[PDB]
Amino acid sequence: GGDLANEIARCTKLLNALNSGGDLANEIARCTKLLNALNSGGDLANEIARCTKLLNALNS
Repeated sequence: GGDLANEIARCTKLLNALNSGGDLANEIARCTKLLNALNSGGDLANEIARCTKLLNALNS
């Protein structure tokens, strides 16, 4: 339930903590891509659309 910038930061931290066993490889890559979308030439709106479901699941 925080603002979106603080929620993306939290969500990144929770994925890395939960990936101790390598079980979130694809979710970490989607997260890293979105975090780097202003440098990568990516479509920031389309990546945030596809990642929304994960942010929603972990939103505080």
